Amino acid sequence: VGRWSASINTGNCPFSFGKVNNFVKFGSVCFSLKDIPGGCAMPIVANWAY
Amino acid sequence: VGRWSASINTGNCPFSFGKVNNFVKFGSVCFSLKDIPGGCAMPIVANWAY
Repeated sequence: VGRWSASINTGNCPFSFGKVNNFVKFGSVCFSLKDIPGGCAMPIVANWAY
Repeated sequence: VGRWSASINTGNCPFSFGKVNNFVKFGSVCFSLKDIPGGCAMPIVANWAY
């Protein structure tokens, strides 16, 4: 689109996606699309010139 | 099973199930299986030699 950006900042969990590759270490994070308890969520947003 | 154990530790609520009988006092906890807001959840896990 002429004036569009899509991005995610952070939901309810500390780790910021996209820096996960920046020497981060975890164990059995076991991400899933389908909602499950005990896990954070991530906000997604679209922009139209603010 | 030959190598199996099933257990629950704690979800998002302080009270640890199984010690509820250890002189614990509450009022109208009103546990339900069907998910409802304002209540904690409990994790369940199965083991296969870790």
